Amino acid sequence: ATLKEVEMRLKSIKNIEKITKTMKIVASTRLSKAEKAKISAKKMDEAEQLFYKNAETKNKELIVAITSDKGLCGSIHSQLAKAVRRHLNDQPNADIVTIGDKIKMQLLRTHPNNIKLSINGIGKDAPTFQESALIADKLLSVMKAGTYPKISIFYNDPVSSLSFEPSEKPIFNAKTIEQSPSFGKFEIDTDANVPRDLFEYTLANQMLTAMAQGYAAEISARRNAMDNASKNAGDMINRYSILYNRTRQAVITNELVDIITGASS
Amino acid sequence: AAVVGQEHYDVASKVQETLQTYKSLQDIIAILGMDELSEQDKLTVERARKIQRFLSQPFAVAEVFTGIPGKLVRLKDTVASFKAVLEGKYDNIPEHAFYMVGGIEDVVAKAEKLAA
Amino acid sequence: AAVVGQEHYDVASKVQETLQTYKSLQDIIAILGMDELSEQDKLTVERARKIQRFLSQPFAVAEVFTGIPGKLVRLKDTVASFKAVLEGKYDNIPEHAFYMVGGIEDVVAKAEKLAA
Amino acid sequence: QTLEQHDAMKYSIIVAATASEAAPLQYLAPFTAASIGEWFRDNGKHALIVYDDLSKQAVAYRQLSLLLRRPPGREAYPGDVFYLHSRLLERAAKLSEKEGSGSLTALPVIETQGGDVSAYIPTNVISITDGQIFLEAELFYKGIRPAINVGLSVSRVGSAAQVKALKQVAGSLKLFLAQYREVAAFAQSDLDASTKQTLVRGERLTQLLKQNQYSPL
Amino acid sequence: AINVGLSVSRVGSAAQVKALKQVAGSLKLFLAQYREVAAFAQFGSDLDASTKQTLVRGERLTQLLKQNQYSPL
Amino acid sequence: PVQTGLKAVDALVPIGRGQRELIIGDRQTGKTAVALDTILNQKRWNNGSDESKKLYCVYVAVGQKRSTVAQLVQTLEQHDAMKYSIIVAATASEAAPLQYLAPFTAASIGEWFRDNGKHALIVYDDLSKQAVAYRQLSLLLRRPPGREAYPGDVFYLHSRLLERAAKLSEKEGSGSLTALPVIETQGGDVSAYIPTNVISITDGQIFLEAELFYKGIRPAINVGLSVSRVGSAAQVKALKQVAGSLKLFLAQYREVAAFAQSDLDASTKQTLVRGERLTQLLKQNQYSPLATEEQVPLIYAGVNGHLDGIELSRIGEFESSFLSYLKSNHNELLTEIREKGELSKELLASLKSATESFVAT
Amino acid sequence: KLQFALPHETLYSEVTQVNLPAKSGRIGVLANHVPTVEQLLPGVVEVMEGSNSKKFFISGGFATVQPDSQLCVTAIEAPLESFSENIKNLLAEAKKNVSSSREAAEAAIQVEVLENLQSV
Amino acid sequence: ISYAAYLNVAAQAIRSTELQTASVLNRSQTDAFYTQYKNASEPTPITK
Repeated sequence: ATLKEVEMRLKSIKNIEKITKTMKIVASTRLSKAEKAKISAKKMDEAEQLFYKNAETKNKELIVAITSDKGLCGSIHSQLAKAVRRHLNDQPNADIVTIGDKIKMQLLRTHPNNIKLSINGIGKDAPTFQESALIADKLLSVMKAGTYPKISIFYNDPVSSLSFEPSEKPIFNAKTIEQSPSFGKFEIDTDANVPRDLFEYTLANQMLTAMAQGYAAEISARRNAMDNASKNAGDMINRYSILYNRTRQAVITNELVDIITGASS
Repeated sequence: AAVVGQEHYDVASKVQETLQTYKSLQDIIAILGMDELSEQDKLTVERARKIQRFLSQPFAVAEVFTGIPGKLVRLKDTVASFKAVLEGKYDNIPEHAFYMVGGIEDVVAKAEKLAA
Repeated sequence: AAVVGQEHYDVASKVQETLQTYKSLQDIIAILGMDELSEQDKLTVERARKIQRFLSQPFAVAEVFTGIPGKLVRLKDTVASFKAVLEGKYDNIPEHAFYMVGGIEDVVAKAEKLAA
Repeated sequence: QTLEQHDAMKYSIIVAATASEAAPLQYLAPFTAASIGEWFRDNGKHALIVYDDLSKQAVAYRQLSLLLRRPPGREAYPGDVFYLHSRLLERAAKLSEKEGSGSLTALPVIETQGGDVSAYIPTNVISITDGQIFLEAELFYKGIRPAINVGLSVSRVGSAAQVKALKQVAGSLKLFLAQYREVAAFAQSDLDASTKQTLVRGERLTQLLKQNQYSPL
Repeated sequence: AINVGLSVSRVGSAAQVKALKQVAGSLKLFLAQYREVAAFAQFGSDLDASTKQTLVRGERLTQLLKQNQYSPL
Repeated sequence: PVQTGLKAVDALVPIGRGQRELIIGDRQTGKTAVALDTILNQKRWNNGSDESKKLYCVYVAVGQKRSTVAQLVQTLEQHDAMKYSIIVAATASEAAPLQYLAPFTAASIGEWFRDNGKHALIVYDDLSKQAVAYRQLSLLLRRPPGREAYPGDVFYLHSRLLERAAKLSEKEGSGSLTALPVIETQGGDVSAYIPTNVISITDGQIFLEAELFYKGIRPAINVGLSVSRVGSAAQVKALKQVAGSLKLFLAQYREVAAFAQSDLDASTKQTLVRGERLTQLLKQNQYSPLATEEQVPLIYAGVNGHLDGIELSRIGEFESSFLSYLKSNHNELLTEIREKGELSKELLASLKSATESFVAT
Repeated sequence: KLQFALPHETLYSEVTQVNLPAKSGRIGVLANHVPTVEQLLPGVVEVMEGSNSKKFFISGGFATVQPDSQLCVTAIEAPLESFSENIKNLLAEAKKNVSSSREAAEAAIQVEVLENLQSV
Repeated sequence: ISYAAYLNVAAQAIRSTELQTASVLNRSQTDAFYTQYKNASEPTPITK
């Protein structure tokens, strides 16, 4: 009737709570590692950024964005989808590369024709150099990265281990390095293949950086979301428990009365 | 559709359906959120909240609770107000601009209040 | 375990376990997803699906449903074909080739038919 | 004693029908009290009566009703319980200028079972009365008095007691505090200054209500 | 109103038209699988091709099923 | 003490003499197996000649058919246990007076033994069926209604029967009537009027679980939701030392088994490994009793983590090998353990030494 | 100073002398040095602080002296004396296979790692 | 190819005495498989 339907549902809320507790704990384990990884990657990047500034690097765009293959990371997917959406108003034609299963869906609805290359995305472990290098290698052929003047990367910066701000950075192309002073305060040769190689190396290093930063925010975010869910399901377990009790009590009285009318007649 | 007119019936179908979607998702919205539910469905939920606030209509003998005098709105006028809103031609103003208002014109006029 | 013989008992217990892991995993698969399962777990899901469709046998008196006559399956033949799935030597066979089968001979016959 | 310390016992009547006392004494307890109140009422004088708690009267009558083989309703309460609650309440009434202008105010005080108000008794008193003074356990708990939600309270054709003073300053603070309920609904709404201004007002106001027990203003 | 989820005929069928059995042959399995897949579909979990196949097929049928008052045919 | 031959029951929620505690569980989940193991274990004292240690068991089949009981007798006969077991039967077919009077007739037989200074043990199966018979009687004599349509005065019936089950003074010969009621639940409802009465009256419960059964663990006794009010005051000293630890290890593992697999914290994963080997150890075949000398060595292996260093699959193997290994080398230590009833620092030194040689092979 | 970091671990520092092998031959840097941007090839890398010496084995990367003694080294996964025979035997096979099996470049890079290791 | 693909292969050879620590070993491997894409339209997926 009402009673069993309360009861079957009360077990649902109960089981959902347990699962969100479990999820938050596996997030914590992974999150430790992820952070470890992001520091070494960002650390390499900085030494590079020391070159780029001092060189005064300057100067279409490519968009890369980064998600897992798993949903329920809170609003990382759609804050990222959104901040991608803004940079389609500042380049109403830009070619979106979606690294991850989740971001891929959101953008593809908005324009199917901007979506040009997409991947299967990053797994249930921290981003890694091998992956980014190889995707970079494919990038050169399909998207013809070297003609473009800009390439651009989007991610989520894990500001705090309770917060996330979507942030971006600029991967410097092959054109830039060449015409920025590099004989003027740095010493290069015309018999160096260093610009066409330096472009590729920072395509992949910078992209590794970004990936790491987004992935860390994501794994931090799921912990936060799923914690708030444990509490939300709990508030609802307690509310269905009050109904469950009331409901059993009425059934007992209604059962009783049937006997009484019978005995009496 | 052959009694009260077809338009009326089409609107009425949509009003039950959009609202049935918002009822289905009630567990999932409270436990989780809206960026954890599908984008089409999220829209239906905002839209259904607009419909739900709209039911707020100032009344004559419930003037004390509404706090605003009575509103007589035609059936024919009513079909148009809900028809446009379902097509999201009046979702570009607050979901509280639909609270305690009579006709459609009034819905527009409260957003201009609210923005201030 | 002795009345129905030790082999039979051990095989039917394995089945009871694999399905029960499948049902515990249903919850995880709904929310978490199917790729956040261990490799031991993923394989149990897979054998449990094969087993689940290995309960399906048409009957003559259910020629008012499928229209395919009944089968007779000998007690020893059930014990041996379930066992083979569970031992991992007969996970080369798909789920649909355990759908709509008799005895063992049948299971082999259905592996060929789907391939062509 | 409490009344006699604060100098006020002599303008009040107390009626007692305890729980050790027999089932008809408790039953007849409200009907008799209201007879004294009507005598004050029909001299054109103003009066008040508090029937604390009519749900325990319903119980006292239940034993009698059950032995009289009269139908049971929800919670084993009389089928004929309804007639008692209406007959009693409508005595405490405002009268015309022909009848002396006599008052006798009613504020019938119900004892919920498990704080559920879908119970047979709670609904039966709401339906007779014009408005509610719903009290919540939680607002009492976190040190606020009065502990009344105006979100659950209403007043129909009983709403009047607002003169000019209480018209100017706010033309009902309750509607505004049902504006607070919205902002704080979805805050835990807007990040806009409008909701935050109401939020900031609503929070200050909730803090300001807090009072000390048996010290009125 | 019509619901086909809890609509059964214990004995089994034989009373329909021969032509209607063939055309609706696997309609029963599609709709029954769809419910389960549909429930999963709402959590917002990423779904594999086997699951999205069933979800794309099922949905279209359900829209066929739906009717308006007073259409005898 | 009293030894049931199941390791879990004797340590976590010990059994005593004139000590009654439930065996309340779900339908056909091997209720009878929890009980049957104990009668079969009482064969051990019976074989000797100290007749103040002899529990002369009574199984009381109330409103339980002759077919079911015929297995019950057959199984007793095979293990040579119809020369002290007594089976009072009021069957499904036999009328409501006989069923109403079946627990009262059985207890009374036990009183002769108890008064002469002896012990005896009564296993009631099941009070869910005793209630049903009283209902049939009440309703035809038009007695007052009560909860669930069973009579209101059922409580008084159960209470009179369960308060005679008691451990008497030395004056009354130093004897008791030990009891173990078996209560049949409708899927695990304990909030049900007839379970609820018995639960308050008796001191302790054992609650079997449907899930454990499906999971292929039989007995499906679930020992987290088992408590005994009086419990360990009746417990072998030997078993208290090597399984105090054992409560704390299994207790943590339940709560830490609400975390499920990807991979987890270094801490959490460890707890599951330890719990699980112990759980497979406490999975035992049914109708197989155990002596004190073979329960005590195994649990010490679990506690001291010489069993929880060895694969899950190999647990079942380990158990017999370790036992045989102890009988071949030093059956002196086992006999010493048994008859002292306790572990001394000299036996505890030795007991670790022995587990090590065995783990090596 | 030295900034030198790997994608698996961070291990970078005034670092007195650093010696690196580059597309420009071999380059050694002591304190301030002329700023060049040079691609590091597969390499045996030495870093010295005092007369204490540290030794790295390197897959390649990039080197850029910034003209203020700040030696930015950026390089991937490295160990040299703890990077040490069975790996040399395995690398020799890996060389063989890769020739027959971009694939031309893969085979060349593999030859450089066998050669860099045999020198140690 | 690419310079970063060239360097990437040398690194793979180097985690192959043979081995180092977990982060090295983890740092070469593909979790990503090349899904060919153009136009919306989606040509079959092959390993990166």
